[PDB]
Amino acid sequence: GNLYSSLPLTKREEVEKLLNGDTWRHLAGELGYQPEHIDSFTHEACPVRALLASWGAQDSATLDALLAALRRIQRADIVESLCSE
Repeated sequence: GNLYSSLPLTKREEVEKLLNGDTWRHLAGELGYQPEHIDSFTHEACPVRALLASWGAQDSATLDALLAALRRIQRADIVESLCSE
């Protein structure tokens, strides 16, 4: 689809509300980042902030990619918000 970082605005900060301080980890691994990066992402300024900047620099880091990895961990609650809210 379109990228995740394609949203340049505070709707991504509204994803810090959604991709909450737990399930983002689970997703991070399922998004092909090694566990060392998942750990460095909770050390970096905030996970979801440096996550949507860094994952959102990778090839097919589309909204529909992140949504798929979420729906794979059945965290479809975040996905349906991601769909709009």
